[PDB]
Amino acid sequence: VALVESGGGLVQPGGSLKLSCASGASFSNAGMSWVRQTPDRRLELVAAINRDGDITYHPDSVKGRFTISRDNAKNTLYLQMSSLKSEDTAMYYCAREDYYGLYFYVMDYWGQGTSVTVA
Amino acid sequence: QIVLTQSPAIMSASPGEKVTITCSASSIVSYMHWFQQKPGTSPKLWIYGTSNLASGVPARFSGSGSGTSYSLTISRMEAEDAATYYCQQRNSYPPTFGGGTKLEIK
Amino acid sequence: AFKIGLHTEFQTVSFSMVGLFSNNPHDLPLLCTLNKSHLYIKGGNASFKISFDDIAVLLPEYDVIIQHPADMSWCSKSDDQIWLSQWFMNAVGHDWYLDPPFLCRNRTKTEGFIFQVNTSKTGINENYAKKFKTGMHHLYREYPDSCLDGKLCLMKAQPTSWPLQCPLDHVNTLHFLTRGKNIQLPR
Ligand SMILES: *[C@@H]1O[C@H](CO)[C@@H](O[C@@H]2O[C@H](CO)[C@@H](O[C@@H]3O[C@H](CO)[C@@H](O)[C@H](O)[C@@H]3O)[C@H](O)[C@H]2NC(C)=O)[C@H](O)[C@H]1NC(C)=O
Ligand SMILES: *[C@@H]1O[C@H](CO)[C@@H](O)[C@H](O)[C@H]1NC(C)=O
Ligand SMILES: *[C@@H]1O[C@H](CO)[C@@H](O)[C@H](O)[C@H]1NC(C)=O
Repeated sequence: VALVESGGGLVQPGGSLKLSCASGASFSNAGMSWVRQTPDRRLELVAAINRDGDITYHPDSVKGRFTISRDNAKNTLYLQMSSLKSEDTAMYYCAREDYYGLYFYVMDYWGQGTSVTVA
Repeated sequence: QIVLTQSPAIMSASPGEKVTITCSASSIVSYMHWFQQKPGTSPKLWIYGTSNLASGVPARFSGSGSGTSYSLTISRMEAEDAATYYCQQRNSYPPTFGGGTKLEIK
Repeated sequence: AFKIGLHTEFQTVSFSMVGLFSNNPHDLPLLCTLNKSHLYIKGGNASFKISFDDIAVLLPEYDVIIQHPADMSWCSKSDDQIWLSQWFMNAVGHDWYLDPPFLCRNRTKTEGFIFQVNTSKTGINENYAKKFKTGMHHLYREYPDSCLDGKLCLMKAQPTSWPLQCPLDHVNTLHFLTRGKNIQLPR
């Protein structure tokens, strides 16, 4: 299983971005997520997409500005996020998510990630 | 909004020793996961269920927990054991991570 | 089958099972136990799997504490799962107004569907534990009866694909129909 990312870079404080992230696994039987790592080493989950794209969730810090949609036919994910702010300059990881243990639903195979900068 | 406090932030052990990592919560948490990260890379899953080792971890790592306080344990560590560790809980949304702990070898 | 006596023979007759089940006018919920641990209940389109262990995956503080079938609509998006869960709890005996509630997940959460009940044989919930033990014994022929009297014991039910090897027994179906009151079988 492999994952690649694209669309990162530097953008003015107030623009909009579309980040693209899969191969190997059929991925139609896995639920995935996107997480942020700030220049100081701190992690936070920003996007979570269910196996079926019917249920999609984001926390308060990105509510109303971050959306994630997966193209199953291309086995890809596009995350569209508007209203760029300086605090949203960090590394972004797209990670798989599957059941390890009869009841545990944990992230798997965090991707390489891409850098997003506001300046 | 569960918050996680890790202890201690900085480690410097000896080339082969037993080390412990404390991870306390704000409220009660049932289960907790541990992730490992090397500089200039991406985190990899290491412990799930507070008692389940990851696919490919040497049989010297272990975890335990009770209520609010959880612990990670290394019995006999080598140089390869020098990296950053992250707590994670997924009981009440949003899922929250720890502050991160860096462990280095003297 | 062999000769017994001088003119008499001893022979046996065995009744089929797949024909009776596939031939009923309605769809019957069937219970099964595979290997020595894995319990299974299949309703209309809900092929639920049941296991027992002392692992707490749900907590009262951050969950939905279902007390009434009306609140069950906040857990799953499909009505068949709601029907199966409600009627299974009714069949084992869980009159919803005098008993502790049971815990489930909000539907909008991205962690699937699961429901769990604690039946540890401790001071509190001892009566509920014994009642659930009797219900499990009545609803399953050879009950393994895991999580013996000790620290903790929690049962979990999760949705899995129906395995194509369960012995389609019918005694358990009869007991499920007998214990369950006013159960309406579709089709
Ligand atoms: C399902 O029921 C079991 C029944 O044991 C629950 O475990 C029990 O949780 C209560 C919480 O108040 C514990 O009471 C406290 O425990 C200790 C002493 O044991 C102490 O802090 C207090 O004095 C108080 O008694 C109780 O001990 C504990 N039972 C055992 C055997 O440890 C369990 O939490 C329930 N599960 C769910 C998901 O609600
Ligand atoms: C369950 O039974 C099947 C069929 O014999 C077998 O392949 C499988 O390994 C068993 N699983 C367990 C956990 O015993
Ligand atoms: C999740 O479902 C519960 C169960 O009723 C409900 O109280 C809660 O409001 C739901 N969450 C959201 C964000 O709507």
